[PDB]
Amino acid sequence: ADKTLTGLTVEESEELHKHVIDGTRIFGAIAIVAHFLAYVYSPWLH
Amino acid sequence: ADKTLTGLTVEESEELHKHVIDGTRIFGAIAIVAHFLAYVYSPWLH
Amino acid sequence: ADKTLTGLTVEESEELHKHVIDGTRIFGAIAIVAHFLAYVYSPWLH
Amino acid sequence: ADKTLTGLTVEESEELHKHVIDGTRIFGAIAIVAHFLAYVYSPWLH
Amino acid sequence: ADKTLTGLTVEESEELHKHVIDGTRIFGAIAIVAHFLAYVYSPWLH
Amino acid sequence: ADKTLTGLTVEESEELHKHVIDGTRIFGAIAIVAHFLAYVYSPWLH
Amino acid sequence: ADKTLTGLTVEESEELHKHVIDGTRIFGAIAIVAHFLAYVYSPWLH
Amino acid sequence: ADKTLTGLTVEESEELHKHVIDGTRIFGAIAIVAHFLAYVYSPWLH
Amino acid sequence: ADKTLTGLTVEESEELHKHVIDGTRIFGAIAIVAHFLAYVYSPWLH
Amino acid sequence: EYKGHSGHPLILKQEGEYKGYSGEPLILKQEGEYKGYSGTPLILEQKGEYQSFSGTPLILKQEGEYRGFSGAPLILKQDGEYKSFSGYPLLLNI
Amino acid sequence: MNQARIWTVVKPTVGLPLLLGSVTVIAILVHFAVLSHTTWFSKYWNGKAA
Amino acid sequence: MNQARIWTVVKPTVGLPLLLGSVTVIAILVHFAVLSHTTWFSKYWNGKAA
Amino acid sequence: MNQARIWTVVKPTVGLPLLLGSVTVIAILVHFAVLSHTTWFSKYWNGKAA
Amino acid sequence: MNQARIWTVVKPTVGLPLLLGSVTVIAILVHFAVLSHTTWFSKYWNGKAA
Amino acid sequence: MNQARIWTVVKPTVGLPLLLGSVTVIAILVHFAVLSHTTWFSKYWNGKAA
Amino acid sequence: MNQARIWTVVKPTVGLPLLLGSVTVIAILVHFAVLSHTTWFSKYWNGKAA
Amino acid sequence: MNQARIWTVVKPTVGLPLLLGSVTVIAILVHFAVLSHTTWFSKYWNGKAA
Amino acid sequence: MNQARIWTVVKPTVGLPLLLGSVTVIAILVHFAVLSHTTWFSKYWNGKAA
Amino acid sequence: MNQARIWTVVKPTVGLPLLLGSVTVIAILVHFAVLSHTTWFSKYWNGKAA
Ligand code: BCL
Ligand code: BCL
Ligand code: BCL
Ligand code: BCL
Ligand code: BCL
Ligand SMILES: CC(C)=CCC/C(C)=C/C=C/C(C)=C/C=C/C(C)=C/C=C/C=C(C)/C=C/C=C(C)/C=C/C=C(\C)CCCC(C)(C)O
Ligand SMILES: CC(C)=CCC/C(C)=C/C=C/C(C)=C/C=C/C(C)=C/C=C/C=C(C)/C=C/C=C(C)/C=C/C=C(\C)CCCC(C)(C)O
Ligand SMILES: CC(C)=CCC/C(C)=C/C=C/C(C)=C/C=C/C(C)=C/C=C/C=C(C)/C=C/C=C(C)/C=C/C=C(\C)CCCC(C)(C)O
Ligand SMILES: CC(C)=CCC/C(C)=C/C=C/C(C)=C/C=C/C(C)=C/C=C/C=C(C)/C=C/C=C(C)/C=C/C=C(\C)CCCC(C)(C)O
Ligand SMILES: CC(C)=CCC/C(C)=C/C=C/C(C)=C/C=C/C(C)=C/C=C/C=C(C)/C=C/C=C(C)/C=C/C=C(\C)CCCC(C)(C)O
Ligand SMILES: CC(C)=CCC/C(C)=C/C=C/C(C)=C/C=C/C(C)=C/C=C/C=C(C)/C=C/C=C(C)/C=C/C=C(\C)CCCC(C)(C)O
Ligand SMILES: CC(C)=CCC/C(C)=C/C=C/C(C)=C/C=C/C(C)=C/C=C/C=C(C)/C=C/C=C(C)/C=C/C=C(\C)CCCC(C)(C)O
Repeated sequence: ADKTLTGLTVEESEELHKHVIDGTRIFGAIAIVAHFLAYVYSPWLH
Repeated sequence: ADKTLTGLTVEESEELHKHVIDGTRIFGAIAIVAHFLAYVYSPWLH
Repeated sequence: ADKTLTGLTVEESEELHKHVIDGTRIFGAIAIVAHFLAYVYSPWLH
Repeated sequence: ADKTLTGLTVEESEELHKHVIDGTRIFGAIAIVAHFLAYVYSPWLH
Repeated sequence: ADKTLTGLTVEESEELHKHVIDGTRIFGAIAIVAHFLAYVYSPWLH
Repeated sequence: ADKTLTGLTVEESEELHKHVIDGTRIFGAIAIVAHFLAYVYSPWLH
Repeated sequence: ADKTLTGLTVEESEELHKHVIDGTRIFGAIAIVAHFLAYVYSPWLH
Repeated sequence: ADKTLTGLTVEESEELHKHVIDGTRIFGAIAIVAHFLAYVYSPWLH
Repeated sequence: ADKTLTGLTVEESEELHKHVIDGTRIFGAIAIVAHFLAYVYSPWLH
Repeated sequence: EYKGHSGHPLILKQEGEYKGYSGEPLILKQEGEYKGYSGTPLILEQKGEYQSFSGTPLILKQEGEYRGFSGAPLILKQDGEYKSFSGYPLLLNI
Repeated sequence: MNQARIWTVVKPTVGLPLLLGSVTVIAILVHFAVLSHTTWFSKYWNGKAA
Repeated sequence: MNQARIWTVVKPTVGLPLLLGSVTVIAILVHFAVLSHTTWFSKYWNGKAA
Repeated sequence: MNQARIWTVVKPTVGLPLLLGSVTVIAILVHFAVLSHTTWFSKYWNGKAA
Repeated sequence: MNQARIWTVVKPTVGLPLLLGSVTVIAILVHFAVLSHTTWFSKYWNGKAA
Repeated sequence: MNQARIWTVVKPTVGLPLLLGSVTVIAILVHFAVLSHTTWFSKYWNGKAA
Repeated sequence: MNQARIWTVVKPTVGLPLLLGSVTVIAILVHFAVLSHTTWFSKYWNGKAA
Repeated sequence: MNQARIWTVVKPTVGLPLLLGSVTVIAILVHFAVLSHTTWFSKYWNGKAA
Repeated sequence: MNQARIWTVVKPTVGLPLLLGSVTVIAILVHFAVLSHTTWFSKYWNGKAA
Repeated sequence: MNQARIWTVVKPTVGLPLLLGSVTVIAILVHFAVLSHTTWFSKYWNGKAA
C-alpha cells in the first residue's frame, strides 16, 4: 500500500463508508415513516 | 492490531462508546418523563 | 512527475475530479426532474 | 497505565472531575435557592 | 529559480492563472447572456 | 512533581488564582456600590 | 540583507506593491467612470 | 528564574504594563473631558 | 539587544511605527477636511 | 477507473498548454519590471529615515525605560508574594 | 455506494462531524420553516390552548 | 451501538464536545420554538400576571 | 471537465467539504427565498389548513 | 459521577472553558427569554417607573 | 491578465476557494437584493398565483 | 478559592482572556437588557430631552 | 507609494485576500445602503413594474 | 498597577490587541446605545434638518 | 509616538491588519449610523428622486 492523504487505506475507507451508507438508509427509512405519519395526521396533501 | 487516526485502540473506542450509549439512554429516559409531564400539565395532545 | 502542494498526483487529481463531474451531472439530472415536477404542479411559468 | 490522549492520568482526570461534580452541586444548590426566591416573590406557580 | 512563498513556481502560477482568466471570461459570457435574457423578458430598461 | 498541561507549577497556578480571587472580590465590591447607587437613584425596589 | 518576518525580500515586496498601487489606480479609474455615469443618469447632485 | 509561558521576563512584562496603565489613564482623562463636554452641551443631568 | 517575541528588533519596530504614526496623521488630516466639507454642505452645527 | 453513471467522457484528456475555451492570450507575460497600465511612477523609495509628509518628529524615543505622561507611579511594588487589597484568606484549597 | 474512497482524501474527523452536523442543521431548518409558514404546526403545539 | 469504532477515526476531544453542545443547542432551540409559537408556555411563566 | 488538476493545488479535505457544503447552503437559500416570496409554496404546506 | 475519565480524552483547556461558558450562555438565554415573554420581570425592573 | 504571479505569494488552497466562494456569495446577494427590491421578480415566481 | 489549580489544566492565555471577556460581555448584555426593558434608563439619558 | 515594504512584515497570503475582500465588501455595503435609502435605485430595477 | 505580571502568562500578541479591540467595541456599543435610545443625539446630527 | 516598541510584542501580520481593518469597520459604522438617524444624508443620495 501507499499513504492516502487521510491515512485510511482504501479498505478502511470502504469500511467507514458502509456505516455512512447504512446510516443514510436508516435515516431515510425513519424519515419515510415520519412523512407517512405527517401525511396521515396533518392536512398536507389532503 | 494497528494504530488509529485518533490514537485510541478499538477496545478504548468501544469503551468510550458505552458511555455515549448509556448517556443517550439516560437522556432519552429523562426526555420521556419530561414529555409525560408536559402531556399531563400542558394542553398538548388533549 | 513531481510532488504537488496537496500531495495528490495528476492522475489522483483527475480520478478525484471524475467523481466531482459525475456528481455534478447527477445533481443536475435530479434538479432537472425537480424543475419539471415543479412546473407540472406549481403555477410557475403558467 | 499509558499516555492518554490529553496527557492526564486516570487519577488526575478523576481528581479534576471531583471539582466538576462539586461545582455542579454548588451551582444546583444555589439555583434551587434562586428558584425558591423566584417562586416566593414572583407570580409563577401561583 | 528559488523557493516561492507558496511553493508554486512562476511557470506553475501562470498556468493556474490561465484557468482563472478563462473561468472569469466564461463566467462573463454566461452573465452577459443572462443579462440579455433579463432585458428581453423583464421590465428592466423599459 | 511533573510538567502540567499548561506548564505552570502548582505554586504558579495558585499564585495566579490569587489575582483572580482578588480581582473577583474587587469587582464585587464595585458592583455592590453600583447597585446601592442604582437603588438610591432609580425607581427600582421602590 | 537579512530575513524578513514574511520571508519576502525588499525587492520582491516593492514589486508586489507595484501591483497593489496599479490595482488601486485601475479601481479608482473605473470607479470615477461609474460615478460619472451615476451622475449623468441618476437624480443625484441634480 | 525560568522561561515564562509567553517568553517575556517579569521585568519586560512590568515595563509593558506601564504602557497599559498609562494608556488607561490617558484614555480615562480624555473620556473625563468628553463627559464634561457632553454634560455642558447635552440635556443629560439637566 | 535580544530576539523579541515577534522577531522585529527595537530599530525595526520603531521604523514600522513611523509609518503607523504618519498613516494616522494623514488619516486625521483627510478626516478633518471631510468634516469641514460636511459642515459647509450639511445642516450639521447650523 | 471511475465508471460513473452519466456517460463519458467525464474529463478532457489533452496535454501541454492549457487550450482555454475563451480565445487567446489568456495572460500577459512579464519580461521584467512591472509597468503600470496606470502609467508611472508607482513607488516612492525609502533610502534612510522614513520621510514623513506630516512633519517631525514621528516618534518619541524611550531609553528602554518608560515613564508615563500620567507621571508616576505606574505600577506597585510586588515582592515575596502578591499583596491583596481584599483581605485574607485568599485561597482555601484542599 | 461508489464514493467510498472519499475518506482517503477527506479527513473522517472533519467530514463525519460536518455530515452529521449539516444533516441535523437541515432538519432543524425544515422544522423552523414549516413552523413559520403553516398555521397547523403551531396549532398542534397549542392544543386546547388552555 | 454498532458505531462504537467511530472514536477510532473521529477525535474524542472534537466529537464529544460537538455532540454534547449540539444536543444542548437543539434543546434550547426547541424551547424557544415552543415558547414563541404557543400561548400556554408564556402564560405558564406569567402565572397570575399580577 | 478541464479543471481536473484543481485538486493538485486545493486540498481535497478543504475544497470538497466547501463544495458540497456550499451547494447544500445554496439549495437551502433558494428554498427559503421562494418560500418567503410566494404564496403557493406556503399554501402547499398549509394544505387544508386543518 | 461515573464520567470522571472523560478528561483523559477531552482536553481540560477545551472542555472546561466550553462547559463553564455553555452554562453561562444558557443562563443568559433563560433570563432573556423570561424577560421577553413575561410582564412581571420587566415590571420588576421598572419598579415605580419614576 | 498580468497578475498571473499572484499564486506565487497567495496560496492556491486559500485564494481559489475565497475567489470562487466570494463570486458565488455576491451572486446570491444580488439575487436577494433584486428579489427584495422589485415586484416583477416575486411575481415571476408566483406566476398565476394559484 | 479551592479552584486555584484550574490553571494547571486550563491555559492562562486562554482562560484569562475568556474570563475577563465573558464578564465584560455579561455586563454589556445586562445594560442593554435593562435599557431595552425599562423607561427610566432611557429617560435618564434623555434628561431635559432638549 | 511609500508603503511598499508593508509586505515584508504583513504576509501577502493574508493582507492580499483581506484587501481584495474588504474592498469588495465595502462596495457591496455601499450598494445595499443606497438601494435601501433611495427610491430611484429600486425604481431603476423595477422599471415599468410589469 | 499590581497585575503587571499578567503578560508573563497572557501572550501580548493576543491580550493586548484583544484589550484595545474590546475597549473600542465597547465605545462603539455605548454610542449606538445612546443614539438609539435618545432623541437629542439624533437631533444633533440633523441640526437644522435642512 | 511613545508606543513604537508595540511591534516587538504584537505581530505586524496581526496588529496591522487589525488596525487598518478596525478603522475601516468604524468608518463604515459611522456612515451607517448617520445615514439611519438623519434625513439629509438620505435626501442627498435621493436628490430630485426622479
Ligand atoms: C438519467 C440519464 C443520465 C445520463 C445518461 C447518459 C447516457 C445513456 C449517455 C450519456 C452520454 C453523455 N452524457 Mg450523461 N446522463 C445524465 C446526465 C448528464 C448531464 C447533465 C444532467 O448535466 C450531462 C451534461 C451529461 C453529459 C453527457 C455527455 C458527456 C455524453 C453525450 C451527451 C448525450 O447525448 O447524453 C444523453 C442525452 C440525453 C438523454 C438528452 C438530454 C440531455 C440533458 C443535458 C440531460 C438530461 C438529464 C435527465 C433529465 C435525467 C433524468 C432522465 C429520466 C431518467 C428519464 N450527462 C443522467 C444522469 N449520458 C453518452 C455517453 O457518454 O455514451 C457513452 C450516452 O450515450
Ligand atoms: C462563447 C464564446 C467564448 C469566446 C470565444 C472567442 C473567440 C471565438 C475569439 C476569442 C478571442 C478573444 N477573446 Mg474570448 N470568448 C469568450 C469570452 C471572452 C471574454 C469575456 C466574455 O469577458 C473576453 C474578454 C475574452 C477575451 C478575448 C480576447 C483575448 C480575444 C479578442 C476578443 C474577441 O474576439 O472576442 C470575441 C467575443 C465577442 C466579440 C463577444 C462574445 C459574445 C458572447 C458572450 C459569446 C458569443 C456568443 C455565444 C453563442 C453565446 C453563448 C455563451 C455560452 C453560454 C457559454 N473572451 C467566450 C467564453 N474568444 C479571439 C481570439 O483569440 O482569436 C484568435 C476570437 O476570435
Ligand atoms: C500638509 C498637511 C500635513 C502635515 C504637514 C506638516 C508640515 C509641513 C509640518 C508639520 C509639522 C508637525 N506636524 Mg504634521 N502634517 C499633517 C498632519 C499632522 C497631524 C494631524 C492631522 O493630526 C499632526 C498631529 C501632526 C503633527 C505634527 C508635529 C509633529 C509637527 C509640529 C506641529 C506644527 O508645527 O504644526 C504646524 C501646522 C500643521 C502641521 C497643520 C495642522 C492642521 C491640519 C493638518 C489641517 C487639515 C488638513 C489641511 C487642510 C491640509 C490638506 C490635507 C490633504 C487633504 C491630505 N501632523 C498633514 C498630513 N506637519 C511641522 C514640523 O515638523 O515642525 C518642526 C511642519 O513644519
Ligand atoms: C474595603 C473593601 C474591600 C475588602 C477589604 C477587606 C479587609 C480590610 C478585610 C477583609 C477580610 C476578608 N475579606 Mg475582603 N474586601 C472586599 C471584598 C470582599 C468580598 C466581596 C464579595 O466583595 C469578599 C467575599 C471578601 C472576603 C473576605 C474574607 C475572606 C475576610 C473576612 C472573613 C470574615 O470574618 O467574614 C465575614 C465578613 C465578611 C465576608 C465581609 C468581608 C468584607 C465585605 C464583603 C466588603 C464590602 C466592600 C464594599 C461593598 C465596598 C468597598 C468600596 C470600594 C468599592 C473599594 N472580601 C473589598 C475589595 N476584606 C478581613 C479579614 O478577615 O482579613 C484577615 C479584613 O480584615
Ligand atoms: C436597577 C439596577 C438593576 C441591575 C443592574 C445591573 C447592571 C447594569 C449590571 C449588574 C451586574 C450584576 N448584577 Mg445587578 N441589577 C439589578 C438587580 C440584580 C439582581 C436581582 C435578582 O434583582 C441580581 C441577582 C443582581 C446581580 C448581579 C450580578 C450577577 C452582577 C455583578 C457580578 C459580580 O459582582 O461579579 C463578581 C463576583 C462576585 C461578587 C462573586 C464572588 C464573591 C462571592 C461572595 C463568593 C462566593 C462565590 C460562589 C461560592 C461561587 C459559585 C460557584 C458556582 C459553581 C458558579 N442584580 C437591578 C434590577 N446589575 C453587573 C454585571 O453584569 O456584571 C457582570 C452589571 O454590569
Ligand atoms: C456603507 C456606507 C453608506 C458608506 C461607507 C463609506 C466608506 C467608509 C467607504 C470606504 C471605501 C474605501 C476605504 C475604499 C477603498 C478602496 C481601495 C483601497 C481599493 C484598492 C484596490 C486594490 C487593488 C485592486 C489591488 C490589487 C492587487 C493585486 C492584483 C496584486 C497582485 C499581486 C501579485 C500579482 C503578486 C506579485 C508577486 C511578485 C512581486 C513576486 O511578482
Ligand atoms: C437566493 C436566490 C433567490 C437566488 C440564488 C441563485 C443562485 C446564485 C444559484 C446558484 C447555484 C449554483 C451555483 C449551483 C451549483 C451547483 C453545483 C456546482 C453542484 C455540484 C455538485 C457536485 C457534487 C454532487 C459533487 C460530488 C463529489 C463527490 C461525491 C466526490 C467524491 C470524491 C471521492 C470519492 C474521492 C476519490 C479519491 C480517489 C479514489 C480518486 O483517490
Ligand atoms: C428550508 C427548506 C424550506 C427547504 C430545504 C430543502 C433541502 C435543501 C433539504 C435537503 C436535505 C438533505 C440534503 C438531506 C440529506 C440527508 C442525508 C444525506 C442524510 C445522511 C445521514 C447519514 C448518517 C446518519 C451517517 C451516519 C454515519 C455513521 C454513524 C458513521 C460511522 C462511522 C464509524 C463507526 C467509523 C468506522 C471506523 C472503521 C470501521 C473504518 O474502523
Ligand atoms: C449589492 C448590490 C445590490 C449590487 C452590487 C454588487 C457587486 C458590487 C457586484 C460585484 C461583482 C464582482 C466583483 C464580480 C466578479 C466576478 C469575477 C471576478 C468572477 C471570476 C470567476 C472566476 C472563475 C470561475 C475561476 C475559476 C478558476 C478555476 C476553475 C481554476 C482552476 C485551476 C486549475 C485547474 C489549475 C491548477 C493546476 C496546475 C496549473 C497547478 O497544474
Ligand atoms: C458609533 C458612533 C455613531 C460613533 C462612535 C464611533 C467611534 C467610537 C469611533 C472611533 C474612532 C477611532 C478610535 C478612530 C481611530 C482612527 C485611527 C487610529 C486611524 C489610524 C490610521 C492608521 C493608518 C492609516 C496606518 C497606516 C499604516 C501603514 C501604511 C503602515 C505601513 C507599514 C510598513 C510599510 C512596514 C514597514 C516595515 C519596515 C519598518 C521594516 O520597513
Ligand atoms: C441579560 C440578563 C437580563 C440577565 C443575565 C443575568 C446573569 C446570568 C448574570 C450573570 C453574571 C455573572 C455570571 C457574573 C460573574 C462575574 C464574575 C465571576 C466576575 C469575575 C471577575 C474576575 C476578575 C476581575 C479577574 C481578574 C483577574 C486578574 C486581574 C488576573 C491577573 C493575573 C496575573 C497578574 C498573572 C499572574 C501570574 C504570576 C503569578 C505567575 O505572576
Ligand atoms: C451598553 C451600555 C448602555 C452600557 C455598557 C456599560 C459598560 C459595560 C461599560 C464598560 C466599560 C469598560 C469595561 C471600559 C474599559 C476601559 C479600559 C479598560 C480602557 C483601557 C485602555 C487601555 C489602553 C489605551 C492601553 C494601551 C496600551 C498600549 C499603548 C500598549 C503598548 C505596549 C507596548 C509599547 C509593547 C512594548 C513594551 C516593551 C516594554 C516590551 O517594549
